[PDB]
Amino acid sequence: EILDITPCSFGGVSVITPGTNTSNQVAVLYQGVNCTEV
Amino acid sequence: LPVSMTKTSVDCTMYICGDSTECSNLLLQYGSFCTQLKRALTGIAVEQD
Amino acid sequence: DPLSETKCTLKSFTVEKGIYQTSNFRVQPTESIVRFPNITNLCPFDEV
Amino acid sequence: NKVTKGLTVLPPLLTDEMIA
Repeated sequence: EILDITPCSFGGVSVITPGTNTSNQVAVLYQGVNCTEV
Repeated sequence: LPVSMTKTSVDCTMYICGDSTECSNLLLQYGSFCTQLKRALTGIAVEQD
Repeated sequence: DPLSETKCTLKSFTVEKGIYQTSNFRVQPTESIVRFPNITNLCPFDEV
Repeated sequence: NKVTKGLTVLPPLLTDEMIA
């Protein structure tokens, strides 16, 4: 049987943040990933 | 007239080693090459925008 | 948390407004597996 | 119509509709 050696689900990450001098909340972006899979 | 080109980014660790952890440990001995390449590519992308 | 992960990549304790790419998401490994064909044609040690 | 591993192709900020 053939086993697709899919690389362990890999994807880039990116954090959207205002200056810490203003606030502390952040947002996270996973580019190239449909987020039903996270 | 061409205006902008393809915006690309590289993951240094995954390209150099893939998913071997001790290989990344060996990369830690090479300093900030990956940071330099990431900064250059990010500058290129924002320049295209 | 991702904010501290951003500080860790920038090597600084204050972060300016913007979007920063820090690290990646690969579900980490876990086990170790080895596979080989069926062990047949044993050497005739019994005959000696 | 006439123009056709750690590496990612980031999409442009401005979509084709916005430039149009």
